[PDB]
Amino acid sequence: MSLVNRKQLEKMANVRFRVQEDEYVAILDALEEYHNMSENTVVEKYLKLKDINSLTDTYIDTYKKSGRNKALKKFKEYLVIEILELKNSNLTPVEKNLHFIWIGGQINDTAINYINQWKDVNSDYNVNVFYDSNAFLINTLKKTIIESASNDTLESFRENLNDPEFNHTAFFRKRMQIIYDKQQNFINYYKAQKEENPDLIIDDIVKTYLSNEYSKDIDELNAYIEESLNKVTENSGNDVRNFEEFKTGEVFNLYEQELVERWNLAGASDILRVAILKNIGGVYLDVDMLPGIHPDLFKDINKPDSVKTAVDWEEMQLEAIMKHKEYIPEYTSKHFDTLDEEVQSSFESVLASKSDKSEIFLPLGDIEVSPLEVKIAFAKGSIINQALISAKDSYCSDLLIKQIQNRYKILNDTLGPIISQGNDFNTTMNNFGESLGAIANEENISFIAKIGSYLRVGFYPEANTTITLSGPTIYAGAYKDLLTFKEMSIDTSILSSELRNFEFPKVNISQATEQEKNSLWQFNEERAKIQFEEYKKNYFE
Amino acid sequence: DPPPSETHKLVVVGGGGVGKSALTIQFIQSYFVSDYDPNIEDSYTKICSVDGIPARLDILDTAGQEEFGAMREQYMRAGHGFLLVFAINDRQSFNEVGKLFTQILRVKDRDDFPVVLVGNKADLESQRQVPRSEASAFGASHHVAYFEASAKLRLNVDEAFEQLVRAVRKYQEQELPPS
Ligand SMILES: Nc1nc2c(ncn2[C@@H]2O[C@H](COP(=O)(O)OP(=O)(O)O)[C@@H](O)[C@H]2O)c(=O)[nH]1
Ligand SMILES: O=c1ccn([C@@H]2O[C@H](COP(=O)(O)OP(=O)(O)O)[C@@H](O)[C@H]2O)c(=O)[nH]1
Ligand SMILES: OC[C@H]1O[C@H](O)[C@H](O)[C@@H](O)[C@@H]1O
Ligand SMILES: [Mg+2]
Ligand SMILES: [Mn+2]
Ligand SMILES: [N+]
Ligand SMILES: [N+]
Ligand SMILES: [N+]
Ligand SMILES: [N+]
Repeated sequence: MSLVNRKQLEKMANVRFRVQEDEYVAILDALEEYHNMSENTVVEKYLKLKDINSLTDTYIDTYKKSGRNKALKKFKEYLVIEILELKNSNLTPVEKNLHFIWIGGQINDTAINYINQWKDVNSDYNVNVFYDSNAFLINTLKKTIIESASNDTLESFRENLNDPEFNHTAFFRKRMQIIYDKQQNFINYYKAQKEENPDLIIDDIVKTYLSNEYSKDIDELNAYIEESLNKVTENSGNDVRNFEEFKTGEVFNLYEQELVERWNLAGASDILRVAILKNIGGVYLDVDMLPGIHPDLFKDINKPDSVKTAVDWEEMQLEAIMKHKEYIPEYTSKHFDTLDEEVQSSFESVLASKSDKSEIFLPLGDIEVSPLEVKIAFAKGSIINQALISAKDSYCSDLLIKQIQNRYKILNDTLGPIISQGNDFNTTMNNFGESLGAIANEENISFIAKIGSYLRVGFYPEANTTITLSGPTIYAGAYKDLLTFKEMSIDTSILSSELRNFEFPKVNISQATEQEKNSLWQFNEERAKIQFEEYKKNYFE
Repeated sequence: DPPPSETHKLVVVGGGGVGKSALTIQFIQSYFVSDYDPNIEDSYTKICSVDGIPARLDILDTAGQEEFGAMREQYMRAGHGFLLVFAINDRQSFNEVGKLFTQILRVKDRDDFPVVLVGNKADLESQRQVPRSEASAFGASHHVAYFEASAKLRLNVDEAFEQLVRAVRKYQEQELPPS
């Protein structure tokens, strides 16, 4: 009923005195098949639209000047709309799992307190806090090697402190050269030790490395491992090392590349959350996300004129909830406190009148979704993978897996052999840049330009490569894939007009939280310059 | 029956913190939020209408001052045209745009590649470090349009991007064989 039938397409693409070509009848037969697939899965109907589209391209490619092409190109558009009609019309229950991830170190009390808000008002959801029991020391290894590399760099600035050369850019660049040397020293140590004794777990190699090379005490380390393991298990800990579909899957080596080699826990977590959606299904949430505020809680308080965006208004309300209900101790109030007396009292009045936390934060209840799709959060009108919904084994969850494989294949195939010739950071980067230029074309040049900062990720201002390799960009890839009947699209040019079809409902989340503004993996120019003055002031004063 | 939409690859370049992301996001989606820089997807696209002709714009923002020539080069291969952004309250960022102009010409191998110069943060007039006359003289001396813009107030944001489409179209028409 949504898509044209055979007779409609036949009159659409009618050409007088022209033979019905075999490639044309193949489209008609396939479209007739599609309208009799009453009994089939959503995924089988989608695969059929893929065939129809593919047969239509074959026709257009065979008879490049055919009078039918204008109607077949409009038929192709109708296929894309029919993806969305198929998506919207056949919903399936979302598994009642809230999935969070905290890996690489001990879960913080602040993460717990956010998770508790979700747990408290979703008593019909199972809560998972995914952690890696083999890798509690990655955050200590990263912090130690960055501290060591900073110390070395600040000392090398001994008596050039007030020169113009020795600014924040000079610091982070020379510290990055030292980090690369150190990071490779560890990576080559991990690779050698794993090869020799494959029964070694990551933390066994990391703690030996920290005591050998950085004179850390193996007993504080062992006590930290014990403390960290007990804290997550007390708080819905779900060990990655018991995740068998993940461990024997296509991308587990990429997860360990980010975890062990890159010390990019956000990158590792980007990959794990795809395996979570594909193999288990449910709702994924970054630990800095809070539940959707009950739409009726503050209906009687007018947004003051001083508050000029929805983000600022949500932040006011979250701060108001936390100041008066104190659900999350130490939750800031610096924004709420600037509101007028009359408005502050209005928030206090409404919050004092509520007793049930489920009247403050909105329970998710029953969620349903297309078996085709992963839903994704929006921030400032662009997608962000900090919140996802997928039924187990969704078509998109598989497209996301292929996105990660292809992107890391281009990256690892290109940068790996350059890293292996054992030159320093600057030599490695210039050679990497030249290797990237040699494989660039119009289709992939955007991607190619965005992965040059890979070795800087976590250590240097505006190193945003993770977005491109494992984060929001793979979802733009997978949505483009679904809507163009393609796979592993590397040109992720797509309009929000299409992406809004996959939006995580704004009503089921609060993104404007205190922790969301403090990214754990990247930092901008201003943060780097603030870091530099504190690094210097501490090293000397 | 009208000609199929053109697709243009535009690259927004300039120092880190000058407001490249803020301008781009304001242009695509008309959002600006102080103190809120979510790590969103950065493959910005928009359908545009310039002088009544639609165009698909893929917009690529650069990261920071990139040290390695090989990496900076990949950003410049990608651009059919360049939004060259500095912040009016930051003479050092204005110093950087003079350097990026040289590189763009070097990599495209022209004297006249489609470039539009933007002094961003016109809202911060009280803290100006580059006079309007000095910036617009830099524009006039290189035959590129100059816009003082504010991503915060959405001032001249559409106008600057739209002027860059005009310059790209005009340059591409002049480049048709024989040049
Ligand atoms: N007052 C003002 N601030 C701005 C403007 N544009 C950007 N900013 C701020 O400058 C900072 C850096 O902006 P960003 O877009 O990340 O710059 P980029 O590093 O070039 O992408 C952010 O805090 C922005 O909010 C503007 O037009 N006016
Ligand atoms: O030490 C860390 C740092 C990050 N993460 C994971 O990475 C996610 C993303 O972190 P963040 O919200 O800082 O990324 P952003 O949203 O700023 O890109 C977190 O929710 C965690 O799942 C982690 O497990 N351990
Ligand atoms: O919000 C979740 C985030 O995880 C990491 O930060 C990734 O870099 C990014 O892909 C994503 O924004
Ligand atoms: Mg930016
Ligand atoms: Mn976050
Ligand atoms: N049909
Ligand atoms: N097919
Ligand atoms: N919001
Ligand atoms: N799904």
